Amino acid sequence: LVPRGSHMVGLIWAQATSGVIGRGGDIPWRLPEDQAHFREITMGHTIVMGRRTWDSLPAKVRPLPGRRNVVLSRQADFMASGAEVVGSLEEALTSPETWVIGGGQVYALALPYATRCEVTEVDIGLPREAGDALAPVLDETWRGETGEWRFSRSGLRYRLYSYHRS
Ligand SMILES: NC(=O)c1ccc[n+]([C@@H]2O[C@H](COP(=O)([O-])OP(=O)(O)OC[C@H]3O[C@@H](n4cnc5c(N)ncnc54)[C@H](OP(=O)(O)O)[C@@H]3O)[C@@H](O)[C@H]2O)c1
Ligand SMILES: CCc1nc(N)nc(N)c1OCCCOc1cc(C)ccc1N1CC(C(=O)O)C1
Repeated sequence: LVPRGSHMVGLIWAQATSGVIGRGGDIPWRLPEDQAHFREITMGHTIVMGRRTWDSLPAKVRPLPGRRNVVLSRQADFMASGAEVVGSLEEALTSPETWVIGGGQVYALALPYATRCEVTEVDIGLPREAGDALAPVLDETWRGETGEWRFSRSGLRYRLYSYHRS
């Protein structure tokens, strides 16, 4: 349960088996089951994203519906129509339950405050290239549940992980 006086922080991402989450301003695969899962978990909560993740959303789609959208930027003139731009996690994490939805920089930034990670891993062979955005590495304080490999309508294997810590 999430008490309303708390500030729970979760991270949610989809990665290739290499840990790649982003390349060239996009995600280098498509998996409908991951889109459905991401929406099931985040719906109704505040979502926090880095400015480059906001940029990666088509203008017509953003802000993402059904969730309070918060974007992190250090640029005083960056504006996100329909959403709030703040300069720090201190300002972004005021809700009782917040999902950090990427990208690579913001996962690393939020990791010290997070107590849950929800991961989709896609069995697509995409080795890491310079400039890629990557999933955060999780130390031994994080305890994980790994699901069995499942198979997408799109013909890719995928599996879910849930990590927690105190
Ligand atoms: N597979 C997934 O689950 C997933 C999820 C989300 C995104 N992605 C992909 O990941 C990539 C984007 O990730 P990324 O690592 O390049 O960028 P990002 O984390 O989305 O955004 C980085 C931006 O966030 C701001 N930022 C970073 N640290 C900050 C801090 N301490 N305080 C205030 N603002 C801060 C900065 O904006 P300013 O430069 O404006 O100051 C920085 O440029 C894209 O390819 C995207 O498609 C994948
Ligand atoms: C779904 C990708 C994803 N997957 C997981 N597991 N974690 C994340 N943080 C995550 O990136 C969330 C931000 C990027 O978003 C999208 C990206 C693409 C290529 C297709 C659909 C969406 N979606 C936002 C729209 C919505 O949510 O309404 C549908």
